[PDB]
Amino acid sequence: SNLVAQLENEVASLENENETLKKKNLHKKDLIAYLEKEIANLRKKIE
Amino acid sequence: GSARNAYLRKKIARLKKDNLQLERDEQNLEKIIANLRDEIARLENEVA
Repeated sequence: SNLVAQLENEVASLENENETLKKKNLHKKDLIAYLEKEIANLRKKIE
Repeated sequence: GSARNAYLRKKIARLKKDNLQLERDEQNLEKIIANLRDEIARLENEVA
């Protein structure tokens, strides 16, 4: 009872940490698309 | 009603595995970023 309570806490703690780390990644993914659009338009210059 | 413990156990394990992957995903995304940033620095130097 007190045990299931802690276990369910743990599940929720881990979900939060992961959900944020997943967001930080999704953002690095937006960043990448950004640098790639940069390179594409830098290259359009010479070529 | 129980095997509730069992479900909680397995789910927690999956979540821990999920974190070790998100961690691997983060460092690789960082390696990809620094390389694109390096590539843009060369390009900017070539064009300039």
